Formats: sequence, C-alpha cells, structure tokens
Amino acid sequence: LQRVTNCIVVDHDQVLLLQKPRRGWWVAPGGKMEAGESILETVKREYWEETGITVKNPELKGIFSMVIFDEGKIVSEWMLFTFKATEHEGEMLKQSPEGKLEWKKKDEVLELPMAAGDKWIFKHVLHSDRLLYGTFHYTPDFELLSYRLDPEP
Amino acid sequence: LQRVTNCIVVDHDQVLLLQKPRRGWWVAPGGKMEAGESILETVKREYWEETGITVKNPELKGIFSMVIFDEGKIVSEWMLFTFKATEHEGEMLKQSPEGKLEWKKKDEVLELPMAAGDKWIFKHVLHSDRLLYGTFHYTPDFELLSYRLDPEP
Repeated sequence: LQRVTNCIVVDHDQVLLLQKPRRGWWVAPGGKMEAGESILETVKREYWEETGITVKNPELKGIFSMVIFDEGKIVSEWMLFTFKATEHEGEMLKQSPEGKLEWKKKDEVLELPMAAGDKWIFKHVLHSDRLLYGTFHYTPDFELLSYRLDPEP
Repeated sequence: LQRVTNCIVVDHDQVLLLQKPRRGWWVAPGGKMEAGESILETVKREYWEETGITVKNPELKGIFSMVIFDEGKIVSEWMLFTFKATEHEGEMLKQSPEGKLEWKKKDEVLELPMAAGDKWIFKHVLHSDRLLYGTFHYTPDFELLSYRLDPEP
C-alpha cells in the first residue's frame, strides 16, 4: 500500500501539469512518500525532483483512497494526498523522465485527457480551498467504476 | 504499515478522552482504517464504536508519520490522522474495551499522563485551526527521541 502525493500549482491563472509519454494522460506532478517523511516533506521533495520547481507553501486539500476493483473484490489500494500551491520558485525543466511539463490554462484543464477521478479532484481543488475526502474505485485498466466524494460535487 | 485516525472533540471547554486500563496513558478516541474507506468515514465509525458518540463535522488537522526507532534503524512506521470537532450527538459509553471515557477540561489536558508526541499534537490542535504536519521518532517503549513539526511549536 503506497502513499502518493501530488501538487496543483496555480500561478497567473495557469496550472503546472505533466503529460505521460505517447500522448498519454495528464497528471499533477508529485511522487511516493519515503519512510520517515511527513506528507509535507514528500511533496516538496518529489515535486522538485520532477519539475525543478520549489513550491513555497503547499497546503493539503485532498485525501483519497484509490481502489483497484476486480472480479467483485478489492485487489489493490493506495492513498493519494493532493496539495495546492500558489507561490513557487525555480525554472521549469523541459523534460521529466515521466513526461513533458507544461503550464496549462486553468479553464482548459478539465478538457484534457485524464483518469476520470482526477477530473473530479481538479474540479473541486481548482475552485475551492475546502478539504476534499474521497474514494475512487477503478478497474485494472483505470476505468472509473464509482466514487464517494465529501463534500459532494 | 497501518493507518490510525482519532478525533479531538471540544465541547464547551471540555475534551473527550480515553484512559487506558491500569491508570495508563490518556488518548483521543479513534481507530484503524478498513480497506476501501476514506479517512473521514473511518474516524466517524471508529469514534462511534469506541464512544457511543456521533461526531458531526470532524475536520482533519494533523497528519503524522509515527516511527519506532531501534538499533539505529527505523523498525516500524505508521500514520496518524487527527481530526477536530465541536458538535456531536449521542450518549457517551461508561466503559469501552480500550478503557475509561471521560470529558476533561481543556486547560488540564496537557497535564494528563500521555505519550510525549501527543502533547505537541494536543498543544497545537486544542488552540489552533491550522493544519499540523509532522514525524515523531519513538523507542520501542515510546520514549520520544525527536520530532519535526510544521508549523513548529
């Protein structure tokens, strides 16, 4: 059971995102917690490892249980912690080993190809400073079977 | 690695706590995440099972990595998610299987016997509504070796 963090960094009405190779899906940058770290330490380190950018005061906004559901039972599960930040320092790296980095225009973000549960998270976090708690059930190919979000969309 | 939640319920300057059997340490009531739940679902079910009480709108305030440190290596690690709540419904149970429940006065809490990491947590959460992130390093007997908290006390 892994623990993943990512950050959504908004600056001049744009959002720093990463597109997976081969015209794959768009994600917020981040990565896995290392033993002994707090979630705050992880997101600053992982984010910077992946983007070259230091985020100034990231704040937690989303806590999610991610479930892979198959043949009627839970077969995998991890945790995702989504931060938000508005201030940052450093130059964006052209390429990351996970994909290409791009500032996207805020109001275009919800039209990009992304896992369905990400869309809901982005829809709350892009427009609210409230905390979001949730569960997403996916099939092994990452088709959304269902979700529980609190507060509801 | 397990995932524990608890809740600090402040009602008119009193805090609901649990004293472990043998006049041992005092804790906030709570319990471990089951597969598939969000942290918000866990704390309400666990809090209820332990106390008889329904916490109305708990909100996350503390996310901690707890580490047991022995012979110079991390030997054990778990996560604690601390919630805060003012409103609640239902009748407190006299006995629990984990120990005795009692409403204690807010300004007396820091003087109860408790693991040293919990003092820092109570010190912040009882007096602030800001998020606390941190790591506590313990010995197998729960003597605090160190901590990193943010915001720092």
